[PDB]
Amino acid sequence: AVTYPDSVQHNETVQNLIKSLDKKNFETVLQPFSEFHNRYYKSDNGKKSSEWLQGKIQEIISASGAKGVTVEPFKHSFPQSSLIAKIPGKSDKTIVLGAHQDSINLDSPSEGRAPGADDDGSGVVTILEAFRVLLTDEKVAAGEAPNTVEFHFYAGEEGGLLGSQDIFEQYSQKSRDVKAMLQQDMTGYTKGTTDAGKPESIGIITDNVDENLTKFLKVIVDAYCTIPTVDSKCGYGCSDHASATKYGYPAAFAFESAFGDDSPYIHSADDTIETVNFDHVLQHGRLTLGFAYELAFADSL
Ligand SMILES: *[C@@H]1O[C@H](CO)[C@@H](O[C@@H]2O[C@H](CO)[C@@H](O)[C@H](O)[C@H]2NC(C)=O)[C@H](O)[C@H]1NC(C)=O
Ligand SMILES: [Cl-]
Ligand SMILES: [Zn+2]
Ligand SMILES: [Zn+2]
Repeated sequence: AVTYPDSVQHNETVQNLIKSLDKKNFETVLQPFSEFHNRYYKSDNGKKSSEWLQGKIQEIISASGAKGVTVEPFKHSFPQSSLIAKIPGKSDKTIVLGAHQDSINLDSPSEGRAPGADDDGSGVVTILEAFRVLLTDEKVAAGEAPNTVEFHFYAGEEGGLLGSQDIFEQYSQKSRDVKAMLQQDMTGYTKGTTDAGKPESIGIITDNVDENLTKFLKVIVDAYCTIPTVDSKCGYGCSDHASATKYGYPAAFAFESAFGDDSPYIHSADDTIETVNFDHVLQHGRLTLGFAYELAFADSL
């Protein structure tokens, strides 16, 4: 059982970090990331895209001056490796931000074009940019936050959550102490919402998640985003948060829209960067920042 703050504790600090978010950084990474023919987890394509992503993560670390922050691959039985970046804090209580890094063309997995721009390139560059801004905080970069923060870039999600399955099963076996896990998977498609006359929102998924953490996630969005929430269910274990839930860890999941208004282009050649609304992924950047910072600095977790 894990419990959370009732209201945000660091509004001033987080609002100031939010000003350092740079909308252009999403596109600058997402454009070449989605130019891999696909990022299929069984393919040398997915191996190369994971290596490319690791270099982009490393560039941010080396640029940050954060001496103790690392990124390391996590090997699987398939060629594409997951990536775990760690910001060590004073305790081993760990906050995880997740996204998956593979893409797939369901009709032609090995050879088909799969730009995976919304699914899940949008979530990758969302948490990548929040990671960079988090490292501009001197306390975080010094290793001085109460809690440890990890950023997970899961391989093989399109095979059935295969990378996050390997990671959380190992974490569980080694008694890793994950106090919160936020998954972000598809953060850029708003056309489904606005086409129907609805206002742009953050979708909160309420199945296969922890009730207390999900309530905390709504607190984060109400404080640090400028668009409202909408609750939705997917009806199955639709992303890597379900791997955390499977091993008892508290997980939550923020989404681009109500589930029925999400991108109809996923898992095909049509999931392109032209479908992504970078003002919306900026809202997901704000919530990733606030979620990570508020929980990194919660002693009673
Ligand atoms: C977090 O801080 C922001 C300021 O950065 C607060 O927003 C301000 O609210 C007061 C109320 O009148 C005014 O100074 C401005 O209207 C707001 N400023 C901006 C830039 O929006 C915000 O209310 C705080 N939120 C929480 C939850 O504490
Ligand atoms: Cl999906
Ligand atoms: Zn996905
Ligand atoms: Zn998918």
